[PDB]
Amino acid sequence: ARAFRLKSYADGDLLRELRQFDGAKNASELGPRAFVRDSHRLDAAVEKASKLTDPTFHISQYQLPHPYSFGGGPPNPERPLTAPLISAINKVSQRTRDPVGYRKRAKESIDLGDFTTHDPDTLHPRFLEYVHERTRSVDGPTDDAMRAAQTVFARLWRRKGCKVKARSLSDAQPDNLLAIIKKGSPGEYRSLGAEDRRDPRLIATMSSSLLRYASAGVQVARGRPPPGWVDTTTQVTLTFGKREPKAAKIVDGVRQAPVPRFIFNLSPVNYALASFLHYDISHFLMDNDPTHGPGFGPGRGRARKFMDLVERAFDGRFSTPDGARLIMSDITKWDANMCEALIKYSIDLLEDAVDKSALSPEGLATRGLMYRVARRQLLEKLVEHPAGYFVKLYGCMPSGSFYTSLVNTTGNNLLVIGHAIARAVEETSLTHHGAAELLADAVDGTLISYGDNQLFSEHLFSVLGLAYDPEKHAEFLARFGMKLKVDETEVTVKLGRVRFCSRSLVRTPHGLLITRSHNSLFAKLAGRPRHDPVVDKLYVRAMMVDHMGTDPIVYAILNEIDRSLNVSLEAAGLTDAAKKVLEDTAQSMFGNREQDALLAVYRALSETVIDRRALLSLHTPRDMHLFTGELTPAAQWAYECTVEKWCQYLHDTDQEGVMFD
Repeated sequence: ARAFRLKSYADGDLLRELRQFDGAKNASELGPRAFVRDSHRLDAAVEKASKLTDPTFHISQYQLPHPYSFGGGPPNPERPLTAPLISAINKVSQRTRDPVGYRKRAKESIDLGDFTTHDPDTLHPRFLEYVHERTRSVDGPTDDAMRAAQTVFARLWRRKGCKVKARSLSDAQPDNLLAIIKKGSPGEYRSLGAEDRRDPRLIATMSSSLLRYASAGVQVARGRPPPGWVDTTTQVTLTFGKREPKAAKIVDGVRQAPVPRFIFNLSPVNYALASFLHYDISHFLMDNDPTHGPGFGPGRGRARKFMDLVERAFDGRFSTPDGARLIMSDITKWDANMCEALIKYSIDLLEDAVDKSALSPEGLATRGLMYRVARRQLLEKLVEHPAGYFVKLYGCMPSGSFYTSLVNTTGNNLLVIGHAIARAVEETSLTHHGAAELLADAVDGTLISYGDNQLFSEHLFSVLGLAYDPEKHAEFLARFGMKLKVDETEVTVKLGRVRFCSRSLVRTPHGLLITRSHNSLFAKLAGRPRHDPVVDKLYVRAMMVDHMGTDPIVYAILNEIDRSLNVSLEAAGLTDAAKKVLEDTAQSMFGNREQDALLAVYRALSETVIDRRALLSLHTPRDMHLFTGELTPAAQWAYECTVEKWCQYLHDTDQEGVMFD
């Protein structure tokens, strides 16, 4: 495809120039669920950016003769699991403490549970959240505290033994590339006939798109100019809108169906540039950085960093020993309001961690050009809006980039260390260096973020002689274009309201135990659409694994649903829907969606019954077999726990907060 330039420059002129191109098909699609172009999906967003002095979004002057976008539509109306769910709730609820209150609280989740799918006609209103004012930089004192915070994490990573080195171009040959690549969507190369990132023909294109930087770098070390493409090469991103269970909202008396969350599909060429540069720093933070959420998993010991934080702040008690509180930041539309200012701090910090020091003059120069492009493509993306036309987007962080967890996590962490350095400087006699020194000792074990998901102990602000102010905190993130909902930012001292990534922790007599709200289940089961009754049986069993049989109410409920689906999971076929269920469970429990993990999960779920003892064996730390034989002393306590002793215990220990919300 060769692009053509349009006449105008203003978004309102460019909009009207686009109506003449409407009705075009994707051309890789026949039927009614195909894609058509509709410039009117832009109307709302163009209008919103008229009133902005620096909008995040511009219509691109270059357009293609056919869209690349895919069509689609709504999902199965049928919700075959909520019938057994309400029935089984009725049976189990009787055994709880308040059986009519349990039923009331469940109907809220069950009645508001839906499912979202890719459909460009449902998707375009989501893009309006990404249309706001840009924030290319911040003011004096903010930048001071922010760079002060980068040196907090500079020190943390070195103390946690960062020894990360830049790869050589050796590792860009096809077979060495295969190492750092992971099974994903092949982007705009799905039109040449590909379906994964690990196609042997794609791995070629990726390997070329990395070596091409060598010529340039050689040039740049002869004091010559690099090629022009180093400053221009832009790749096309595609938009999607994810298939996930998402909840309806009852705004003003109507059941507003859920607006699909936004997905990007970065060219595998961008994926290789990111992987080559920042894979080794990601998988270092994953393994050794107490504040790096990503890689978090509910079971098999993959929740170490969540529990460390909590067992440091609670020292065996059900409420903190000091007054010191826990903070759980609710930031609205993180992915849409991730600005340029913060993306810059986060990815620059991540590139520092890499040791360039073993690099040739040509090699240094070459990595320099790779990083220049990667940084640029991180700050300004060429996206095909679900109208079918191309759009310039200046810096957001939607899911589907290699960087989405890496950069959003590093960003939320810099925000709170940055906010706290900025308070310390203005409110006490601490210097910038003075505060950054105290926090580098403090933050090991008192902060953890997984994108917008954030949990930290007030001990952070204590070693500065301050108390956490959710009001001064929202002001700081105001400086970056982020809205901290002070009403929903949970501050507490009660173990039962401490929550990271939807998971709670309940102190049993012999140890801590991970768990999940009852809402989440009842809304996911209420939203699951009709699949082959086998794949739906697998779903219930994937849920059962998710909850690691901690709650005997949840196990009782799920066991009923499971039994009500009278099919045989034995020798079930790897349909595509069944492989989806296995892949997800193998990501949360193993970390890899690899074969020998998919098999471990397949063998586990395709047994005649899944008993609570097995599920509780997910608690006991590992590192194939999903389940083991040994229960932790705390798991074994929960095994001997009935629905009635559970409801008693949570009531006596003031831990009923783990059951709802």
